[PDB]
This record gives sequence, structure tokens and C-alpha cells, in this order.
Amino acid sequence: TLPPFLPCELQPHGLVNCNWLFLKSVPHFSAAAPRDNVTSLSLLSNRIHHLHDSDFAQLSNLQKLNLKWNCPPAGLSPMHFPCHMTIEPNTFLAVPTLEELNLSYNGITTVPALPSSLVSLILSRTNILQLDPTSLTGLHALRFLYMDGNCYYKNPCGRALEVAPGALLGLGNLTHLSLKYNNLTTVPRSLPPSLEYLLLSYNHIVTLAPEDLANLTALRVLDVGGNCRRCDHARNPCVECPHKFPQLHSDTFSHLSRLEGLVLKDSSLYQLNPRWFRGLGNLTVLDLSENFLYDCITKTKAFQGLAQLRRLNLSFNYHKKVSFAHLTLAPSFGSLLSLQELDMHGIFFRSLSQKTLQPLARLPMLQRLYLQMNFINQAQLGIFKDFPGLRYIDLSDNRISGAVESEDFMPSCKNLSFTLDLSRNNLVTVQPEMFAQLSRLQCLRLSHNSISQAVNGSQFVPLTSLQVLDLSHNKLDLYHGRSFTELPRLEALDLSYNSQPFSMRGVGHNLSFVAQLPTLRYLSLAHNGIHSRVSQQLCSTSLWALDFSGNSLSQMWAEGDLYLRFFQGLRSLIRLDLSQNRLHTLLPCTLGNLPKSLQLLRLRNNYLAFFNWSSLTLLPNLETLDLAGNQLKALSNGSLPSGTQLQRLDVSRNSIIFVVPGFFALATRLRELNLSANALRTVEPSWFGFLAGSLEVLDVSANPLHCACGAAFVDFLLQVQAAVPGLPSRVKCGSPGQLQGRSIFAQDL
Amino acid sequence: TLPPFLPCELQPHGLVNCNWLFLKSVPHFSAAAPRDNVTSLSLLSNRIHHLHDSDFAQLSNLQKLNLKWNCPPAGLSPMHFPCHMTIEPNTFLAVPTLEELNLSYNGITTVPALPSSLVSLILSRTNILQLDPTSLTGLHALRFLYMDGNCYYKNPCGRALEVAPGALLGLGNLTHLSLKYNNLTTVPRSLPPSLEYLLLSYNHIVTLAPEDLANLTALRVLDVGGNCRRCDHARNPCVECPHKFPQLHSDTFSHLSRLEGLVLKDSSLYQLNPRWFRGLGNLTVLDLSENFLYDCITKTKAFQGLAQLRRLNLSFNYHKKVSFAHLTLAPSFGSLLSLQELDMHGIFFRSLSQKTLQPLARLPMLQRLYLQMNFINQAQLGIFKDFPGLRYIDLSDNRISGAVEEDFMPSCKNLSFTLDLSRNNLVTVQPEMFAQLSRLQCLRLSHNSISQAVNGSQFVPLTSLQVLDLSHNKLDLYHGRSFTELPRLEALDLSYNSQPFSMRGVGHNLSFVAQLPTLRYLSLAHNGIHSRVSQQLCSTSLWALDFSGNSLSQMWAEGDLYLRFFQGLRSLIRLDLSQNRLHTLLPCTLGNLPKSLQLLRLRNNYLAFFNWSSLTLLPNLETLDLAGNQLKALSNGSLPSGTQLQRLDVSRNSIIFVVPGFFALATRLRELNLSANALRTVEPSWFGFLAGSLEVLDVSANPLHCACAAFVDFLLQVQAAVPGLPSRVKCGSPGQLQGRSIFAQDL
DNA sequence: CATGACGTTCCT
DNA sequence: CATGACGTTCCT
Ligand SMILES: *[C@@H]1O[C@H](CO)[C@@H](O[C@@H]2O[C@H](CO)[C@@H](O)[C@H](O)[C@H]2NC(C)=O)[C@H](O)[C@H]1NC(C)=O
Ligand SMILES: *[C@@H]1O[C@H](CO)[C@@H](O[C@@H]2O[C@H](CO)[C@@H](O)[C@H](O)[C@H]2NC(C)=O)[C@H](O)[C@H]1NC(C)=O
Ligand SMILES: *[C@@H]1O[C@H](CO)[C@@H](O)[C@H](O)[C@H]1NC(C)=O
Ligand SMILES: *[C@@H]1O[C@H](CO)[C@@H](O)[C@H](O)[C@H]1NC(C)=O
Ligand SMILES: *[C@@H]1O[C@H](CO)[C@@H](O)[C@H](O)[C@H]1NC(C)=O
Ligand SMILES: *[C@@H]1O[C@H](CO)[C@@H](O)[C@H](O)[C@H]1NC(C)=O
Ligand SMILES: *[C@@H]1O[C@H](CO)[C@@H](O)[C@H](O)[C@H]1NC(C)=O
Ligand SMILES: *[C@@H]1O[C@H](CO)[C@@H](O)[C@H](O)[C@H]1NC(C)=O
Ligand SMILES: *[C@@H]1O[C@H](CO)[C@@H](O)[C@H](O)[C@H]1NC(C)=O
Ligand SMILES: *[C@@H]1O[C@H](CO)[C@@H](O)[C@H](O)[C@H]1NC(C)=O
Ligand SMILES: *[C@@H]1O[C@H](CO)[C@@H](O)[C@H](O)[C@H]1NC(C)=O
Ligand SMILES: *[C@@H]1O[C@H](CO)[C@@H](O)[C@H](O)[C@H]1NC(C)=O
Ligand SMILES: *[C@@H]1O[C@H](CO)[C@@H](O)[C@H](O)[C@H]1NC(C)=O
Ligand SMILES: *[C@@H]1O[C@H](CO)[C@@H](O)[C@H](O)[C@H]1NC(C)=O
Ligand SMILES: *[C@@H]1O[C@H](CO)[C@@H](O)[C@H](O)[C@H]1NC(C)=O
Ligand code: NA
Repeated sequence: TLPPFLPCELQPHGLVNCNWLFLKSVPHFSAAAPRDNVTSLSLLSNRIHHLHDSDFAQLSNLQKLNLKWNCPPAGLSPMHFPCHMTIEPNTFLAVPTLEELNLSYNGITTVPALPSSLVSLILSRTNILQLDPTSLTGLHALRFLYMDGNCYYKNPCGRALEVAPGALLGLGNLTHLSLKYNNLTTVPRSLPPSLEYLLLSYNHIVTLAPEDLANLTALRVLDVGGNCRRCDHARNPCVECPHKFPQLHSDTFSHLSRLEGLVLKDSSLYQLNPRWFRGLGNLTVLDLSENFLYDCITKTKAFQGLAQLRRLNLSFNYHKKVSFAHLTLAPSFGSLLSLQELDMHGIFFRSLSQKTLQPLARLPMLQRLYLQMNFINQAQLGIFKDFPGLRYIDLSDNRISGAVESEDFMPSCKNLSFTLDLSRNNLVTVQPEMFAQLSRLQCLRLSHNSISQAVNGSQFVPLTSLQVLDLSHNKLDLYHGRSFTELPRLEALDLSYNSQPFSMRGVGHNLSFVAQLPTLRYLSLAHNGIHSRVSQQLCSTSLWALDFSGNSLSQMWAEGDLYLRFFQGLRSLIRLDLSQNRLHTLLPCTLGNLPKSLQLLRLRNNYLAFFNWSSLTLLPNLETLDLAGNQLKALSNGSLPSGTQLQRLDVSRNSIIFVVPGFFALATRLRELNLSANALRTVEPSWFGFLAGSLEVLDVSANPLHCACGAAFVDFLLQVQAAVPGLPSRVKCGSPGQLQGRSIFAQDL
Repeated sequence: TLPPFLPCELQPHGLVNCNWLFLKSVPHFSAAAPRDNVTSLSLLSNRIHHLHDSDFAQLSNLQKLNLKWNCPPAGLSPMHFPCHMTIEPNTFLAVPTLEELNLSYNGITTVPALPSSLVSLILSRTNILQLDPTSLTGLHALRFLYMDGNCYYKNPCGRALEVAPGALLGLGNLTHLSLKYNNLTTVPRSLPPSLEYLLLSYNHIVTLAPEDLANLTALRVLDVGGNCRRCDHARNPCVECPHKFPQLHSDTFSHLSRLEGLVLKDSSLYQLNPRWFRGLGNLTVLDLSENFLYDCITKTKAFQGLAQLRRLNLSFNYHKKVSFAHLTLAPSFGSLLSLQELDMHGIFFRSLSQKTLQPLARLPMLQRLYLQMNFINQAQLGIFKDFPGLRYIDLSDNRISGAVEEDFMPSCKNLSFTLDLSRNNLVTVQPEMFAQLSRLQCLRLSHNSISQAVNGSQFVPLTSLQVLDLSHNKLDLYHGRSFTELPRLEALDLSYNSQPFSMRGVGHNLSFVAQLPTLRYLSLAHNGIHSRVSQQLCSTSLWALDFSGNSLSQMWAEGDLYLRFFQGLRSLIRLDLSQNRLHTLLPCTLGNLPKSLQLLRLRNNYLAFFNWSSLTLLPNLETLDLAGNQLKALSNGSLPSGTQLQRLDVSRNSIIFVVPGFFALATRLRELNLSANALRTVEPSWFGFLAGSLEVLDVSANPLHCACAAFVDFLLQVQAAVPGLPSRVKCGSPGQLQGRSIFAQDL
């Protein structure tokens, strides 16, 4: 049975996904298709420039419709091609069940007629420059109206968006209104008092008064940021904001008793008026980033009594010309008893001392502290010892150099109690004194420093709780046998991208320390170019995962018998990545020397042109084998051996032309098979002994299928269509003639 | 007309190249083949296990025959498969013109009968474990005999190679003998006195006496290294050599009056007996590397008076356990008046001072000094000011951190004075380090840890510096006078300084480029430049800019800010825009590249469309590299008229068709790469049936449809321009022809 | 026959 | 029916 909505794909929850199919018109599906079951129709980024009364009328129960990016205005078109989208009068009225409509990134200049069922309407990046009471007539259920970006540098219009006074008052249920990037100079008058979210950023609203927020006492979030910009900080085209601005009335916000979030970023503020925050008893999030508040934060009383604030962003409040020698936060920060997160990155100050953050030092709920990108060159990390709630400190991208004068292979630190990021700093050695008061730390990131030390067990002595240590992207000289032995709780160690020492031709290195790390579970030695003069064996009874990608096992395993048991003493290993090791050849003997406990083996992006399948019996616990990106020319030379517990096999991006009958048939636990990006001209059920119904994933995309009438693959792919990703569109013909590059369904074979 | 020696390829100077064709037997070429043109036949790395009397018998002018790697011994086989090569009695006698034979990496246990014309014979990595007077009968013209590696860890045999006393004396013209890796314990007796090169390294010859070199007074090179090894330094399996060894006689070499080169590397030497080198009046090259000579070199008189010596290698004479605080070379080094090159890398000493190298400092001819990998942490670079001859110092891979308490980027090989300080521990650059190095023309500082905001103060003394390599550092580029203190600067490598450009929210500034009035070559490659940078690069001097590995994608999406970024490079002729994540181009932004451009690389982007007509905006463009993009056709108009384009690379795209006449108006086109696309045909119509001016047309790695097709006749017509035509141009279809050469069958 | 096309965007 | 095969090796 054909996919029911060709050329589109039926996805869960009644979604017909027609995205990125280069359609010039809305598909008309068969009277035989289950049109009644379609609840969402996605037409993202097709080339539909004309919508008709008939387009959606046969989808009797359509609730959600996405027409984004079909006819982009010239400014947003990659080639600046103009586009005007025409819409027949009843296009959307013909869908009286429609609840959500996305019409963004289309060249339309007026709002079409819309059914009164509508709950959510997105008209952003269109060319609609006016809203009046007739524009959205009858939409009494509308909760969300987003119309951002109809007049700005990427979509210019030569004037302001004009929203007539009271234009939206008929929208009695409207809770969310966003009108960003519309070249506004004033807040539209008499907006719906139902509003909870009003987003007016990146216009030119440079004066704000309580009258501009009349009757909006239901507001939970107000964003007026980016209206009076500091263009020194801009990454994009930026209009200068004259120095008399902004002009905020002291009582602008005082009636917004329900306000939870206020965004005043990128407003050229040199002053905080405490009166702005005084009526705001429910305020939990305040964004003051990208202002000129560097001196203000040393003295302000504006945080006095804001004992409910949870998140405060003061990032990029930097002085144009300078960094500060010292920075001392105002006493009023000590009032912020609910504060959980403080972002102070990008301010630029040279010293972090006890005085710097003293008012924060007893805040009981302060969990996250962002101090990155501050050009700090002296930091007393001991200041943090007694912060009672700290989970996470980001001190990355600083110039600290010492004491004061995927997850299957490497876990993240997100679930840990206390994490310090000192990555992208200027350490060349590690001295334990810098860590003396950080014994509570569970995770420490030191990646991308300049550490060139021969570590030896003396560096990390204070770090008695440390579980995870990231030393990636340094120059550690590994040879001392007691490296990292001073870390009693170390479970994960990342030594990836420490290749320089290993590249020193003729100088030996030593990985015997690995055996002396009794709790180590995850290790990376990836991208180190390890290739000669190293330990003959890695040993560990604890290790579960080893990333050895990006080395030269090719060289090592060509060196007589020296390295043939390199991984064998990893007696508990379950995951091993040998990708990108320049392997042109393996031995069965060498595969039988990997740990018997192995469950997952990656050999991606090597140069293997032959693989001895029968050797898989030497890894009885193997579940996943990844051979993607090698040079296999066939799946032959026997077939997958019996008794295999293999569940997942990836042979994508090889050069496979042929698979022998039965190749996969004895791998009774096989569930996921990737054959994508090979040279297969057919897909044969005989490869599976005609028992392919247990597969959950069978990816045959990017193969030169021969689209002749009655090829095996047609019927077969239909039989296992639930397993084949992208079947309707991404499974293409290589031949014959004009079918090359087309879907196998472009024609009925 | 078919290629004349299918399945092989005819190459220049009468070479028939049959390499890597998986052949199981020597080809018998067509009846009409021009066999008298075959002066060399290469059969490297096929799977020919049986050679026959008739194999080479019709090749009447054959001079050179390469059969290497056809039947490797088990130890050398990638899978340890055994192989024995059989050779019929007259296989080579049938070629009385044969001068050079390579039989290495084949499982043979005896030497075949060979023609008396033979000049060179390579029998290495075979299983021949004896040579007797009957092994090489009648080869009176033989000058070279290489038989290395017939008994060692990769090809074991369980005994020594046995060369009978006087076995080779009938080789009256023999000048080169190599018998390395053969498990020898003594030098074979009574070797030919004609010998000039005798190579005996990596055996177990641990005693050497003048009698072991009897009558070999024509020797120019003797290599006995690696016979008594230090296994601590070994990268491979290594047999420890008992401490009583080696045993050399004081006069072992004294009769070798013509000796030019002597190799005593990896011999476990703790002593140098000056008598070894006295009387070697012609000695120019001495290799003493990988011994234990670290104390010996501070005191030895062994170099006293060795006035002819030009090259001395003392590398990796390190102490097992330690580095030395100081190292002082012996006074005798001051007598090496001919010395041109001294290799002292890998000895391990912490300080380089005036005293360290004092004996070298007046040697008039000393040009190259190798001091890398020494763990040096203090270096007074001013010591070098007054060395009269110095061209090149390698101080890479050390721990120096400051003063003591090609068409895109030229190399420094032609300059007067180059210092390599790459892979050191600089975090800033202080001018004082360089105060006495004003003469330098090239300075390499790659792979240090330099994190400074350069500002025009760093390099003040370097008033002759032409080339400066700062790749692989963390330089913060924003000061407007960076590098302006270098008045001769012509080439600057700032590649791989990505960390600062990766600081999201923090701006950088490239305006200093405009202030470098002699700059010709600049690399900003692999910097991840993507936002908050100068809107324009400006230079009237620059010829070449490598901007590969950035994010012009992001920059050119940012309204109009960066649309003129390269336009002010008013003399630019080469630009690399590869790997910039480009999914699209504007025609107007290609027309904002300098009109002077000759070469534009756009490799490894994600371009699925290209507006060919935009090429008229670059009137001087000769080379366009679009390899590794996502083009699905060559269409959308042709190459425009008037183009000077000579070279076009569209390899590794997804091209499935080319419109008729696509290439026809590109009258200067000479080189076209279509490799690794999805083309099922090759059509002369693409060229308007005028493809004869092409010098290179690469159509390899395309799924050609091998039906009884345009391409067949066409490729034979332009065969001189098609690389690898006999073997690497393959069928995608139909049926069993998939993956075979288009010549595997007659289409 | 006042319209196509480009292309995984968009963010600031 | 005492043999094939693997592969761009080899270096120390
Ligand atoms: C099968 O393999 C292909 C290609 O090897 C996968 O496609 C890639 O997917 C990864 C992440 O999963 C991306 O990083 C690549 O950029 C994709 N490239 C292409 C060309 O598609 C594909 O996802 C795999 N299939 C499944 C079901 O996992
Ligand atoms: C045509 O293009 C192909 C592929 O893009 C070239 O093949 C590559 O050549 C370079 C060396 O120049 C190697 O680094 C790659 O590994 C090669 N890959 C393959 C698959 O061959 C080919 O050399 C080009 N042809 C000519 C005549 O220059
Ligand atoms: C809001 O919408 C609901 C339907 O979702 C409707 O029943 C209710 O009457 C509407 N209220 C107003 C004020 O329009
Ligand atoms: C914004 O409006 C002003 C004044 O009407 C106009 O000059 C300017 O062109 C407009 N900006 C844009 C991007 O269209
Ligand atoms: C605010 O609402 C009151 C009645 O609730 C009305 O009198 C007044 O006009 C409203 N203000 C605006 C600006 O719409
Ligand atoms: C929060 O807003 C409510 C209305 O939702 C108001 O009654 C209350 O006073 C506010 N809370 C505080 C602490 O002011
Ligand atoms: C480790 O090295 C440091 C300095 O490099 C040194 O002080 C300490 O003694 C060393 N520790 C050991 C165990 O050798
Ligand atoms: C590696 O270091 C260990 C010290 O734990 C030592 O026993 C061993 O000999 C060294 N091995 C190599 C190959 O350097
Ligand atoms: C593996 O199979 C291929 C054909 O699919 C064949 O050419 C080759 O000889 C086989 N190799 C082995 C070792 O059996
Ligand atoms: C050496 O070879 C030459 C030709 O290259 C030959 O004429 C001469 O007789 C040979 N000499 C000896 C001593 O065999
Ligand atoms: C070298 O010869 C010895 C003694 O005859 C023998 O024991 C050894 O196995 C040989 N070595 C090799 C690599 O065959
Ligand atoms: C060295 O040459 C002389 C004759 O020139 C000969 O008598 C003697 O046997 C030779 N020595 C050896 C070891 O062959
Ligand atoms: C450059 O920076 C150094 C410190 O690295 C400073 O001493 C010097 O004065 C600065 N030079 C200029 C020209 O600003
Ligand atoms: C770069 O510096 C120059 C002055 O040297 C200044 O004109 C320009 O604004 C700066 N550009 C950026 C992007 O910072
Ligand atoms: C480019 O050519 C392709 C045919 O290969 C065509 O589909 C596409 O519409 C053309 N684009 C333009 C801009 O002409
Ligand atoms: Na253990």
C-alpha cells in the first residue's frame, strides 16, 4: 500500500508533513486518502505563491496549518527575488476548524479573512503595515498574535507599522502580542486588557510612560528592550539612539502588579530609577543586559527589597573604552534573597576578590553565577567556599593563570552539585593552591587553557569530591605514572585534543597512570594523534567507556605485536570508539583482543575495504557496530554470524554495491540498519531471508536505486514502510533516464 | 583507438604501469601492442604468485621490471596469509636486455637465474637465507644488490642469513651492497673490493674489526648502525644488547681512506675513541645519533682535527632518567671548520647560554643547527648574533617562554636566516627576546600559547623580518597598529587563532591589515570569524588571502554589513573561501570581490546553485574551485562568453547532468575535474564537440552507464587528457558491470 | 504572457 | 583439489 499522502509524509498526531518539497501549489490528495484524519498540515519552505479557495477545503478537520517561507519578501529571499503571495477570499474560511496558522515569511500586504475558530496567528516577516479594526474581524478566540519583522533592515518598508488606536480591542481573548522589528516609535493605543505578554523590542520606542501601558494590568511579561540601542555592541545594522533617550517615566510600570518578567536590555541605560521596580511585587526575571550600568551597579539602591527576584541579567554592561581594575557590587544586591541566577558576563574587570561579590555571599538560593568574558586576570576562587547555594560558576573566557599573587562516552556535569568552568583561561600549569578552598567541587572544566605540564599527582590534591575533570584542548605531557591519582572520586576524565606532546617524534609517552585510577569510568584520549612510543597496554578494571578516535591505531597495529593487546586489560569496558584511526586493515586476532565485555564498537571514518564478519563471534556482548564512512564494496565474505546479539549496524557512507542473499538473516536481534549513502541499485528482501518485519529502522536513502517497473524494492519498501525514514521523499532513483534524482514515487513503478 | 596496453597504462619514457590492478598473472597485451616501446614494466602490488617462461619473452627492449609486493611473506601480508612465489627457470633469461629487477616483498627462497645484462637487483623482504657463488652466477655488470629484511621481526626465519665466504667475489662491478635486517652476527667474509656502499644496519653485528672490512678500500659509505640498540628509545620490537658490547677495534676503520659517510647510530656507545676517525681524511658525514654520548660530547677530543666533516648528527644522545641543567660542548667541536650542519635535537638540557655552544660560534660554514625537542626552558637567543654562517635554527618543541631571567603562503627555505620557535611556551611576546636578532628574515612561532592583544610593540627589533608564522595561537586581534613595527613584513600567518573570535559578544578588529604596506600574503584561515568584526579588509599590497574555515555564511547573511568585505583588497589575485559554511551566494557579492582576482576557491561549502553568468564580474579569473559542494547539474546558462577561465574543478558534487554546450564559450579552458559526481554519461556535446584543447578531463568515480554510449568513443578521442583511463573510469551500471572498468568489456 | 527563481534561512 | 585471500604496506 502506497504512503497515503504522497508526495508528503504522514507523521504522528495527524501531521502531514509536506516540508521542503519545492511545491508550487498545495497538494490535492486522493479521495481515497484519509483526509478526515489530517489535523496538521505543514508546508514549510515550499514555493507556493498562490493560495486558492479549494486548497484546504477537503481537509475537513484541519486544526494547524504552516505556510511559512513559501513566498519570502525580497529582503528575506536568499537572492532578493521579490515575491507576492495571493490569497483567494475563502482560502481559510473553508477551514472552519482551523486553530493555528503560520503565514510568516510571505509577501502579503493585508490580512486574509480568517475563521473565528482561530487561536494562534503568526504574520511575522510579511509586508502587512497596518492593522485596523477590520483586519482581524471576528476572531474572538484568538489568544496569540505574532507579527514581528514587517519593517526593519532585512524587510524594509519606509514608514512605521500602523496599528490604529483600539484596533485590537475586538480580540477579547488575546493574551500574547508580539510586534518586534516593526519600526514603531510609539506603543499602539488601547490594546486588549486581556494581554499577558507584550513584546515590543527592537523598534524605536524611545519614550515610555504609564499611558503607553493603559489598562494592561494583566501583564505578566513586558519586553521593551533594543529600542534605544548601544551600536558599539551590535552585531547587525544599528540605528543610533540620540543621547536624550531613553525617556522613562518613574511610574511607567507601577500599575503592572502582576508583572513577572521585564526586559529592558539594550536600552542605553546609564541609570536605574528604583521607582521603576517598586510596585512590582511579583517580579521574578529582570533583564538589564547590554546597557551602560557599569558604575550604576556599584552604588544602586534599585534592588532594595526586590526579595522575590529570581533571575537578574546584567551582562555586557561594559564601558566602551576600558576594563575596571576592581568592581564592587552595591550593598543593595544583598536584598535579593530569592536570587537563583546572576549573569554578570561581559562587563570587563580585572580582579575578582572578596569585596567584588561580597553582597551575594550570603544569598541563600543563589545557584548559578555567570562571570565569563570579563578579562579577569586575578581571581581568588576561595571567595566561593561559603556561598551557601552555588551549583554552577562560569568563569570561562577570562585570563586567570593561577592562584592570586555522546554522554555514553563522556557524561555532562548538569546533574552534579557543584561545577566550575575555568575553560578558555590562561593556565600553563596547575598549582593546587588555586583550588585550596574548592574541596566541594564535583566538576571542573579546564579545556582550552595552555596547560603544558607533566602532571604527576600533585596538581589537584584539594579536589576531594571531584567526579569529572575536563582537560581537553591543552598540551599535557602524559608520562608520569601517578597522574590524577590524587582525585579519589574521579569517574570521568577528558584528555582529548592534547596532541602536541604525542606529535613530538622520538619522544615517548606513558599511559600507565590509567590503571592507578580506581574509580574511573569514562576516559577520552581522542584526537591525540597517538601513534608510537606509548604504553603497550591500557589497563583498568573500572573503565566503562574509552574514546580513542582520532589517533593512529593503524601505525600501532602495524608495529609487530607491540600494541595488539592495547585494549585487552580494560576488563569492564562496554563502549569503545576507534573512529578516525586511519585503519586500512584489521586482524581477527586483534578484534578478539578487545574486551569481551564490549557492547558498542565504533570504527567510523576509517579506510576499511574488507571486514571479517565471522570475527564478531569474538565479541559475544556486542550490540552496536558502527562502520559508517569506510570503503566496503559489498556485504559478503560470509554473512552476519549466528548467535550474534547485534541490534544496531551502521554501514552508511561506504561504497557497497552488493549484499549477499541472507546476509542479515542470522542476526535475529537486529533492529536498526543504516544502508544510506552507498551504491546500492536495489533493496532485496532476500538479504533478510524475507524476514525484515522486526526491523525498526531501515535507512536506504542516498542510494542509486534502479527504478525499473517491478524492481524488488518497490513492494518490499512498502511492506516495511514504517521502518524506512523519509520513504516518501528521500529514497531516490539513480536510473533510468530522467528518473535519476527523483523520488521512487515520482512515478508508479 | 583503444589504450595500447590494457588493463595497464602507458606512461612517459616507455613505462607500462600495471600497478595495483589485482592481477593474478602477468598480462599478455594485444597482438598489435607496441611492445618495443616498453622499456619499463611495473607490476607493483598485484597478486601474481606464479611467473612463467613466456611472461616477458616478447618485451625485446625491456630494461626495468618491478614485481614488488606480489606475494608477500606471511609476516608482511596485511592478514598474515602465507605466500610462496614460483618462478619458471627461464622467466628472466628470456629478457637479455633486463637491467633492473625488483623482486622484493615476495615469498621466494632462492635466487632465480638472471641475465648477464643485469645492473640492479632488489631481493629485500624475501625468504632467501643463503647466498653462495652459484646464487648470482654470471652477473658481471651488477652494480647494486639490495637484500634487506629477509630475517627480522616482520619476516622471521629462525637463523642468520648465510653469505658464504667469497660468495659475491664474481660480482666484479658491485658498488652497492645492502644487507640490513637479516639477523647477521658477523660481516660476510671476502666481499667485493669494488664496493663503495656497504649497509649492514639493524642486524646483530656487535663486534667489528679491521678484518671484517678486509680489502674494502674503495668504501665511500659504511652503515653499521642499529646493531647494538638502546631499546628504551625503540619504537619497534627490540633485542637488548649486552653491556659488554659493542666491541670496536681502535683501527677498525683506519684502512678506509676514501670513506665519506659513516653511520654508528643506535650502537649503545658511551665512548668515542678518537682513533676511529683519525685517517678518515675524506669523512664528510658522521651519524652518532641515538647513542649514550651526553657526557662524552662535553669532553671528547674525537672531533679534534676532523677538518673535512660537514654534517654531524648527535641527536637523541639522552640520559635515560634525566635532563641536564647545563650542557657545554667540548672544545674539540671548535676544530670542525667545514661543519655545515649539526643535529643536537633530543639530548635534553634545560638552559641554552653563551657557554653551551661557544665552540661552534666561530665555525665559518655552520648553516643549520637543530636544537628541537630539548626541554629547554631558558634560551639566550642573542648567542646567535655573531655566528658567521647561520641560515636556520630549529628550536621547536622546547619550553622557552620569553627572555632569559606556495601561492598562498611562501616558505622560508630561500631566505637568509630563519628561526623556528614553534611549539614552545610563549604566552606573550616581549621584544627583548629578539633584541639581537635584527638579521632574521623568517620567524616561526606557531603552536605556542600566545594570548596577547598585539599592538605594534612586540616585534620592534625584527627590522628584516619578511615572514612571520603565528598560526595556532590565541592572539586577540583588535589594536590598529598590530604588526606595524615590521617594516619588511611580506607574509603573515594568523591561521588557527580561533579562540578570541569564538568569544560570543566580544568584538575584534582587522583594520591593522591596511597599515601593513608591504604585506603580500595573509592567512586568516580556520579562525571561525563570524560576527562583530571589521566590515572591510583593506590593503593595496595584498596578493593572497586565505579566508578558509570561517563563517562568511553568517557574515553575508547580516544585511549589508559585510557585502564589501574583500573589495578593498585592490591587488588581490588569490582568495580562498573554502569551508565557510556557504549555502548561498549573491551575484552582487561575487562582483564585490576584487576585479584583479585570478584564483577563487569555494571548496567544501554547501552550494547547490551557482550563477555562472556572475563570472563576467571577475574578468581576470583563471581558476575556479567548486570541489566538494552540492551542485546537482551544470545548467542555468553556460559558462559565460569572454571568460579567461582555464581551470574548473567541480569534483565531489552531486552533478547528474550538464546542458549541451555548457563549456563551449570557455575558449581558454584546459583543465576540468568532474570526478566523484553522479554522471551516467560523458557527452562531447558539453564542449560543442570541441574537447581537443583540454589537457585534463577527469571523469573518474562517476556511475557511467556501460551500455553498447557517447562516452566510449569520446573518451578514446580525448584519451591523452583523461587520467587513469584504463583503470579508474568505471561503470555504475548495468548489472554486473557495476564497479568494473569501462574496458572490462568491449562496449 | 506585471510573473520564476533561491533555499534548512529566521535570531541581533 | 598442500592452495585464495588482504592491500597504497615497506621505514624503526
Ligand atoms: C544513517 O546514516 C546517515 C549518513 O551516515 C545519517 O545522516 C546524517 O545524520 C547525522 C546525524 O544523525 C548528521 O550529522 C549528518 O549531517 C547526516 N547526513 C546526511 C547526508 O543525511 C542518517 O541520519 C542515519 N539514519 C538514521 C535513522 O540514524
Ligand atoms: C580531481 O578531483 C579528485 C577528487 O576531488 C582528486 O582526487 C583527490 O586528489 C587529492 C590529491 O590532489 C587527494 O588528496 C584526494 O585524496 C583524492 N581523492 C580521490 C578520491 O582521488 C583528483 O586528483 C583530481 N584530479 C586531478 C587531475 O587533479
Ligand atoms: C474567548 O474564547 C472562548 C472560546 O475559546 C469563548 O467561549 C469566550 O466567549 C471568549 N471570550 C471573549 C471575551 O471573547
Ligand atoms: C522607518 O520609518 C522611517 C520614518 O518613517 C523611515 O524613514 C525608514 O525608512 C523606516 N525604516 C525602514 C527599515 O523601513
Ligand atoms: C481604560 O479603560 C477605561 C474603562 O475601563 C476606559 O475609560 C479608558 O478609555 C481606557 N483607556 C484607554 C487608553 O483605552
Ligand atoms: C501579584 O499580583 C497579584 C495579582 O495576580 C496581586 O494581587 C499581588 O499583590 C501581587 N503579589 C505581590 C507580592 O505584590
Ligand atoms: C610534580 O611536579 C611538580 C612541579 O612540576 C613538583 O613540585 C612535584 O614535586 C612533582 N610531584 C611529584 C610526585 O614528582
Ligand atoms: C611507564 O611507566 C611505568 C610507571 O608506572 C613504568 O613502570 C613503565 O616501565 C613505563 N613504560 C613505558 C613504556 O615507558
Ligand atoms: C570477499 O568477497 C569478495 C566479493 O564480494 C571477493 O572478491 C573476495 O575474494 C572475498 N574475500 C575473502 C577473504 O573471502
Ligand atoms: C663491468 O661492467 C662493464 C659494463 O658496464 C663491463 O664492460 C666490464 O667488463 C665489467 N667489469 C668487470 C670487472 O667484470
Ligand atoms: C636470529 O637467529 C637466531 C639464532 O639462530 C634465532 O634464534 C632467531 O630466531 C633469529 N631471529 C629471527 C627474527 O628469525
Ligand atoms: C685481500 O686481498 C689479498 C690479495 O689482494 C688476498 O690475498 C686476501 O685473501 C684478501 N683478504 C680477504 C679476507 O679476502
Ligand atoms: C602594547 O601592550 C603592551 C603590554 O603587552 C604595553 O606595554 C604597550 O605600551 C602597548 N603598546 C601600545 C603601542 O599601545
Ligand atoms: C576598528 O578600529 C578602527 C580604528 O582603528 C575603527 O575605525 C573601527 O570602528 C573599528 N571597527 C570595529 C568593527 O570595531
Ligand atoms: C537552474 O537549473 C535547474 C535545472 O537544472 C532548474 O531546475 C532551475 O529552476 C534553474 N534555476 C534558475 C534560477 O534558472
Ligand atoms: Na583498578
